[PDB]
Amino acid sequence: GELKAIAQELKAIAYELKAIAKEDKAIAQG
Amino acid sequence: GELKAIAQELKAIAKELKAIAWEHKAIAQGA
Amino acid sequence: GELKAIAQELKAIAYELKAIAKEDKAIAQG
Amino acid sequence: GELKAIAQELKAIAKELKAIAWEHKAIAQG
Amino acid sequence: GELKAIAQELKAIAYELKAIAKEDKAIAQG
Amino acid sequence: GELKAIAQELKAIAKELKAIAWEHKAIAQGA
Repeated sequence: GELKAIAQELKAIAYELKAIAKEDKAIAQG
Repeated sequence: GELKAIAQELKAIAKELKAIAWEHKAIAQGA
Repeated sequence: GELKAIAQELKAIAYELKAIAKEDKAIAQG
Repeated sequence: GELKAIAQELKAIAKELKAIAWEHKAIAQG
Repeated sequence: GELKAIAQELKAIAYELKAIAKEDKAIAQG
Repeated sequence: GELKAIAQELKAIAKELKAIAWEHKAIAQGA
């Protein structure tokens, strides 16, 4: 279904943000 | 319900942005 | 309702982006 | 209507992102 | 259509993120 | 339909965010 496809894209977005939070903590450490 | 799944992923997104906001404050304030 | 729950999460998201903009402005003006 | 409310929150999100991009352009340049 | 309006706001969001990606690449590329 | 168009735009947003993550990794590690 299209609603599930929307939820799946939001999941993907959540994980790109996890990567960004990871890197930014690295930057705030260095 | 997939509408509830969508709300849940948006909640997750909010949480990550809050983490990012925290690190940006660190950078701003000298950490 | 579930539609309102989605709107509320998008409000939370706007709120956090507002925080990030604030911090990035302080960084940029420093 | 809650669909409208969702559109409005997306508007707010795009607004905050435009501010963030502004600040990052400043960092980039100066 | 309110669904159309949602898609349009999402398109605006993608646009601003594109801008932020360009600026952050510049910040990194030097 | 518009539900598909919405999933479309979300996909594009995830793409942009992936790019951002990579740039930030460069910054984090110098490049």
